[PDB]
Amino acid sequence: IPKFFHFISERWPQISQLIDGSQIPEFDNLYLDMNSILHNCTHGRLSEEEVYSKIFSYIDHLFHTIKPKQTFYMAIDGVAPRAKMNQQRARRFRTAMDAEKALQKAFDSNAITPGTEFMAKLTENLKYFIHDKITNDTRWQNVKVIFSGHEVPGEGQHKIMDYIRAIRAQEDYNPNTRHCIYGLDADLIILGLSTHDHHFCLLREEVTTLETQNFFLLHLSILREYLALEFEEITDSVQFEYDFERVLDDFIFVLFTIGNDFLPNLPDLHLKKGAFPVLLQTFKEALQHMDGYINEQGKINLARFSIWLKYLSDFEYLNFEKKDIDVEWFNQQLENISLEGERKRTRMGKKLLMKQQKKLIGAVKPWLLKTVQRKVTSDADFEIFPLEDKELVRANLDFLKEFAFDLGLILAHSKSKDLYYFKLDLDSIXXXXXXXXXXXXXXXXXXXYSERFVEWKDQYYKDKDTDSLKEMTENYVGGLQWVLYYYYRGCPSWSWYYRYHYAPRISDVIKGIDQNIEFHKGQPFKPFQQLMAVLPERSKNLIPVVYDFYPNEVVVKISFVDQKRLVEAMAPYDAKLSPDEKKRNSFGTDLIFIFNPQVDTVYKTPLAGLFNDIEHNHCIEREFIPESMENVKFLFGLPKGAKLGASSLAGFPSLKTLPLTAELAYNSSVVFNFPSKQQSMVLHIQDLYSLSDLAKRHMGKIVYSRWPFLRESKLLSLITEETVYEGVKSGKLTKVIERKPQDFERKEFRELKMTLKSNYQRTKAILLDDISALAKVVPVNGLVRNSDGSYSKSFNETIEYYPLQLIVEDVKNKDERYIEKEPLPINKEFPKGSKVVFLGDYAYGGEATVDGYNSETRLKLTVKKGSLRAEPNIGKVRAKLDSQALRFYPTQXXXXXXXXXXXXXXXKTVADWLSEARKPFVVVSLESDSLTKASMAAVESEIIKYVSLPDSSEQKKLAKVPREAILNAESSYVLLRSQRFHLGDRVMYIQDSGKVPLHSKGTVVGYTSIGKNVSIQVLFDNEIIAGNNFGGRLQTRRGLGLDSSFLLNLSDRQLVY
Ligand SMILES: [Mn+2]
Repeated sequence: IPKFFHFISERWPQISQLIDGSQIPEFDNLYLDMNSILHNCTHGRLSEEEVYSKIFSYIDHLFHTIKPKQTFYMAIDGVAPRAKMNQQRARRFRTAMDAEKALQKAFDSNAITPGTEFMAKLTENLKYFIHDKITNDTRWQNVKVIFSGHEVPGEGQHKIMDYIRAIRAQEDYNPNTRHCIYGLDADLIILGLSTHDHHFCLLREEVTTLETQNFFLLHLSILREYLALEFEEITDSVQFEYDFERVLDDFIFVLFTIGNDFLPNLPDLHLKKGAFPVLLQTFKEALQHMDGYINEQGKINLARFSIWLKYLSDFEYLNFEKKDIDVEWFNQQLENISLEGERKRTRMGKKLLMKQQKKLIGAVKPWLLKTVQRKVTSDADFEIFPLEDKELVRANLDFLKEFAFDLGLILAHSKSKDLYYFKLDLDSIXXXXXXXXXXXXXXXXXXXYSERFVEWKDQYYKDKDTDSLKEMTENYVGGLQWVLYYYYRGCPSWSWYYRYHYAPRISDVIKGIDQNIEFHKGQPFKPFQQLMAVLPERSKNLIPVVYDFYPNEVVVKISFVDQKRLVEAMAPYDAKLSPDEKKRNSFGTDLIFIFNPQVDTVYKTPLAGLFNDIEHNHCIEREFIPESMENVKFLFGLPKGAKLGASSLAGFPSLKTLPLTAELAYNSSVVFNFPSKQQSMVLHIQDLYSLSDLAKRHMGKIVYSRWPFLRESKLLSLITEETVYEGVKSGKLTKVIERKPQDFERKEFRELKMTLKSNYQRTKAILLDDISALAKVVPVNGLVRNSDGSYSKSFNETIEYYPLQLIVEDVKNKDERYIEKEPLPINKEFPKGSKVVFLGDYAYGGEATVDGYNSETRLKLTVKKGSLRAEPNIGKVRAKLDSQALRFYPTQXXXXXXXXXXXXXXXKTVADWLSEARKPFVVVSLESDSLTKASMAAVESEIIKYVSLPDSSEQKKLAKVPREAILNAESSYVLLRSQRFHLGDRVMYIQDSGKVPLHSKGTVVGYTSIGKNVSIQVLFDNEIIAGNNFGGRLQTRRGLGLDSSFLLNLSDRQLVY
């Protein structure tokens, strides 16, 4: 939907988290919607090796970003239902056209469709990659890999949704399953929301090389929390039982109604002009003038939906009777609508009051006139008129008492106030037949579109007064219903479709709700028939060359295929296919891939270039995947005992952890590039209330920072305007020192507080109290081994500051990856047969196998020395060349700067001359440099020849080895990160998983620190299926940026002996 991510992002400004090598949450399941990848990898013709090189690299990249623990689910598009074939066929036709039109004059992308010759190979290739991976990447070895390829009918998106819905439907489903779906389509956010699984993210890529691309976790846990805040404002006004999950479901129907992939958009919604606030507002008001929800688990209530429609119709109508439409106009429309809802609900309430008022006189009259029929003499000699709605009595006491006064009555009660009633005011008194007339007079007293419009609408339908409109209309309304069912329950029909290119006017949808809608499940086309129902006589050559409905000229007003006419026109030519085409023109199954050490088979490669066979180390089988449905219902909404808010698993965000107040406002929030011109959910944070015992309680202990995304950190000091509380390790117990601030600390503190409060307002719509203190913290960056074999919390060296009000003391669910652990015995910490990294001079970085133990402190191993030849030399050589070739000086700045300041002065010149000079950009963080492009290539050439000199390996039985000559690279990310790296330094990939085969050497060509996280740029010895040429700088795929935790540095050996 057109501004949907943009609009959602600005309005609810904390929903998404940049992935930047800091810890992200653990996930149970990752689902890949892959079709965007295949496209994106087959443009920028390049070769099959290079093409699949990319795709493997992409799938692999996303798999390592998440590290799913249970299920990894890959999906490609099978044959779609008819509801999509017109657009499938419009898209496809535009590609063939644009190819011929553009490029050709001034690879056939359409091959990526099911049944195609390309796609039969793709499945052969991908399968190979999966097998290679499950054989060699340890991380890929404890998950279910499930491939649902193009052989199987349905959209990836939809196939994924059917899996999630099938597993959540069970009676043993983990209630707090952490879900992640990768994909570019904003719609996934809505499908995600549709599942009602709180612990759910979307892997996405930016929207303003692979290792330097930005990816985000969009967090549905906090989005839901924001949504709850969006709609809570009612709770008290709706005429049914308020339920957020049901509200959310209706908000989803509204979102599908606004846009979805199948029906065409309703005309003039004006999204890219700020109707969005208004459309929502529409829903908000509608929800209050209805008898229950619009959406019964995907079933639509048309009666209900037309109450919402009426608002949408007024919307259409008012905006026709406007000139241009802009934000200014929608902002004032938003106000008017709110004001109307307020007025309307006030009248509604006056009406209710008046009704109660009438029943009341209506019940009093006969008992009053009988009471006043008896003249007084000389209290219990009368009937009392009890009143029963105490709560409503109590809200109406001035009235009741004035009523009582007027009719000559008292409003009485009881000491315990459990009974109210009227009674004659007897203590207040003859032709007093004037009391009976005064009573009677008192009782009497209380008993008191446009036409230019229709035409302008008619001139729309003509362009692209009847009852074939009832037919259009009803097709559209049917559609909405097909869409919702599709998403909440599964494809309801392989054959339903919207038979028109355009949507009706909003104010007309009404004509089409007077229907009873059912569907017939049907069955999907065979591949080749779909192949024909889509594809133009311009990419005819992907269809088995053997075969109107196919223009050369064509909002794409491409004709709709007559299906009946088509299955038949092909069945002549049906029996003439190969055995491979009868293979391609059928359906497959989902496949499942398992790891099994006792499997040892040879897997042939369907690829050239850098790929080979998977040898005596091949370890996967494929199988058909079932699913096991039964007499099982789907589960709609949250599962029983699902943890939400402050009880969410670690890693996932929550607003519920602090105490706060939320309000929609024009906060000019700056989520992207310019300040939003619409309201944000502004968060007003409440201070928690000593400041001395606070310091004493938490100093040097673990407190939670980053609010929104609470991670553990250690509290270092507690700045204040006039006082610093510091932490000093006294050995065992760290204690608190209080002192006045130094001038720069008092400077920093004032400059910091002002900077935080406005950044939180401008960037996140968090309105802070005003900064009391300031917790200074460092975050937990892993675990780390101590001498005694124990493992304990490690911390990032970089100081961060947070207002104290955003500091949380504790959290129910703690990040398991950071539970400190006690020492272990040799045989458990390095079990017999375990594979390990040998430190120590014989083979620094050698593959080691634990054979047994000599002692209970010494162990014996087999160490493979992977090479008997000296490490190559150039990196080092070149590093010193560059540094000698480009000397730096202190102000009292590089020789190339000297030449630029001597060029500018000698020309006296400007200005553009300077902008011209600025073209070759050397723009990067402070500790991070590079080898000269020259050097880079010299390193490449001198490697290419090194890696073809004769060379051999060598093993050695070793014994009496002390535990610290060996390490588990697996669980030493911190140690490894702690290593210097310099340009030229020889390096080895040391990790049992990732994108480089174990033990590969390379040279460091340049480092790049994104603050705290270092990324080493490695020119590898051998080519790497996952690498690149560092954007031309190289001539082969030897290049890769990588995190230091993957690398042993062999030049500057920092862990030897
Ligand atoms: Mn979509």
